[PDB]
Amino acid sequence: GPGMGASIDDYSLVHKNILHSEDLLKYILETSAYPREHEQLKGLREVTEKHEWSTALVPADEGLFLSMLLKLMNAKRTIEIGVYTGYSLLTTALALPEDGKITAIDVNKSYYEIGLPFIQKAGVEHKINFIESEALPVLDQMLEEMKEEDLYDYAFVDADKSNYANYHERLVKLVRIGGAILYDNTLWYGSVAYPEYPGLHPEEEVARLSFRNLNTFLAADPRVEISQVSIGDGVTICRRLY
Amino acid sequence: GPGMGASIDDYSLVHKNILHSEDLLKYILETSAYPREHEQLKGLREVTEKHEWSTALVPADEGLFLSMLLKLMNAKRTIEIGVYTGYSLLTTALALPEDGKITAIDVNKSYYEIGLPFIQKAGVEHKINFIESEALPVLDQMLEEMKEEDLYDYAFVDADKSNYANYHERLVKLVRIGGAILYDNTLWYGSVAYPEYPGLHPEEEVARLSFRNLNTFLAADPRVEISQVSIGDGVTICRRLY
Ligand SMILES: Nc1ncnc2c1ncn2[C@@H]1O[C@H](CSCC[C@H](N)C(=O)O)[C@@H](O)[C@H]1O
Ligand SMILES: Nc1ncnc2c1ncn2[C@@H]1O[C@H](CSCC[C@H](N)C(=O)O)[C@@H](O)[C@H]1O
Ligand SMILES: [Mg+2]
Ligand SMILES: [Mg+2]
Repeated sequence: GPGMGASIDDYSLVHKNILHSEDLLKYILETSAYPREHEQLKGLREVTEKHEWSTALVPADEGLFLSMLLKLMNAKRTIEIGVYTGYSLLTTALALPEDGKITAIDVNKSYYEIGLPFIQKAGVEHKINFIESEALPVLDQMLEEMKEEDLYDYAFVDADKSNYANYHERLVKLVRIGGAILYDNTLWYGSVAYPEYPGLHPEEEVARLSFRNLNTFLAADPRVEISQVSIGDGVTICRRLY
Repeated sequence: GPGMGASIDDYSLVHKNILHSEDLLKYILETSAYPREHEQLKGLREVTEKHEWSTALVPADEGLFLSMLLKLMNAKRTIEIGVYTGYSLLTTALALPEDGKITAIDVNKSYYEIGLPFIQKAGVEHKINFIESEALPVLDQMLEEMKEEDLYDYAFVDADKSNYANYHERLVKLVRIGGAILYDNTLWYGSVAYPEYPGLHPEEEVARLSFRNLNTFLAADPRVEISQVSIGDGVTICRRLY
């Protein structure tokens, strides 16, 4: 994957869309996303499109959806898990107020440095505390020091696909009651729709099975309300009830 | 359409899906929507599926998305434009707090009375002020009588598909700053993706062109931020800026 393991040349699902045609996706992006995309998000996206792991990039229509959610819920303190070149992170930082704060976590700071010049030109780096680490230890350590008054409003989870369930057990305690936890890529290119799905790299199959298990679990987890949204590669929004 | 004019026999787009496969939509509904769908929403949906205008029903995964937005933005006073049998209306009434208030508007009260037993059994009918009328005169009268402190938090727009642009001009004044206006069906069965589209009957084609114009207009409208979401048949979330 992006952070470790096999390279992109052996993956299979890279170019698969969940929408019914390339034309429909292109219509959405050209009509409703690109005209509303910040100049620095455009720049970060265009440089990322040339990178070997560009398939991992959060797309422009999903980005505006994340921004909309952040603004509607008046988020101020957030956590961003799985940064890559920083498209979703820059989206969050642009949406938050001037005194908003983001804890951003990625195992690979070199990816972050691809997009960091655009984050800086947007004038929002001051909102970001970037931590280079596997996410799980950071979440474990936040749990030990987290005060109820410091709980996050919003968490975007987009790191090791096979580890979402472990992230969830920490995050339901790190976001406030009424706060949002978003799991990215929960339809896994549409491959979750079937018990079996041939032609996958072993890492893709691990992630596919993980999402099928996670989707079933979140739908029955009494601690949250959920909405799985067929935007991008699928995004499951969770809202903490207690 | 459901409110006036052509019968469903004319309509050419009813069996289209914006997602790549029926199996993926079925997966979303069975895994993430139906287990979280209120029993009275299920009953209302199942009786509506047998109705002649079933194609116009808001789907269950979109419903949970509306509920999620309502709760995340802490909405308390809303307006529902285009009720039909009441699926999105019952969704809203269940999502709002006990003292939440909905102004619901539809030209056909007989559709509303199909869903009314389920709304009553859900115990949330007290939140709903139903007005049998075309929407525009009601909205215009609201603008005459509205005060700054009675602005709506949220509007769901799902009525005459050829007239959304006229609704928008009232609703950008009726919803509070920071409030949400949602336009339903903005991808119109995917048919907006092409300038010309074959074999539609006049009403479907008028609506298709209305949505192409609307999508372009909303993307350029400085009064709002937008996010067009590929859920259901397309939902465009607008957030009032000034
Ligand atoms: N165990 C782990 N802990 C933290 N980050 C991890 C991780 N395993 C993989 N990652 C990181 O997760 C990222 C997934 S791609 C994230 C995409 C990004 N959200 C966007 O907006 O485009 C990669 O950068 C990868 O380095
Ligand atoms: N001019 C108008 N003013 C108010 N309602 C109208 C209208 N023209 C059509 N309608 C109504 O708009 C509805 C569209 S279908 C609405 C679906 C509904 N929101 C759901 O949750 O499933 C129909 O009930 C129709 O009667
Ligand atoms: Mg992702
Ligand atoms: Mg509709």
